[PDB]
Amino acid sequence: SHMSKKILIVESDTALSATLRSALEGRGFTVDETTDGKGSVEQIRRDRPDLVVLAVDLSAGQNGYLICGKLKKDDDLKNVPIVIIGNPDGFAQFRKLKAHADEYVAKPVDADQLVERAGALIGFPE
Ligand SMILES: [Cl-]
Repeated sequence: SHMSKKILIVESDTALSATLRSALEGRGFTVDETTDGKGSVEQIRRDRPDLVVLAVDLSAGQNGYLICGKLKKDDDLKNVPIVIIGNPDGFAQFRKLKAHADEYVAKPVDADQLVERAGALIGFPE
C-alpha cells in the first residue's frame, strides 16, 4: 500500500542522520540527508520534501533555529512541516516566537520517537 512521502534530514551529525534515515526508510519514507546547513533553505525549495528534520547545532556556525526562522518567513516554504532535533533547553523559547517549528525531539534522539513524530505530521507512507 506504499505511497511516496519524502523527508530531508539537515544534520551534520552524520552518524545520527544515517540512523534516522534507516529508521524512516524502514517505514517506507523516501529520505535524503545533507550536512549543508547554509544551503538547506534553497535545497528545500528545490527538492520539496514533505517534511524536514532539522538539527539545532550545525557545522560551520549554522543554526537550526535561524534556518527554521527563514523557512517559516518564506511564503512558499512555510507550510513544510519541520521537526527540530537538538539540545531541548531552547525549545520552549522557540515555540514562543512566531516563526518556529512544528515539532521537537530532544537529543539524544531515539530513532522511534523521531519516526513517530514524522508519521504523526504527514502520515506513514504504507
Ligand atoms: Cl543539535
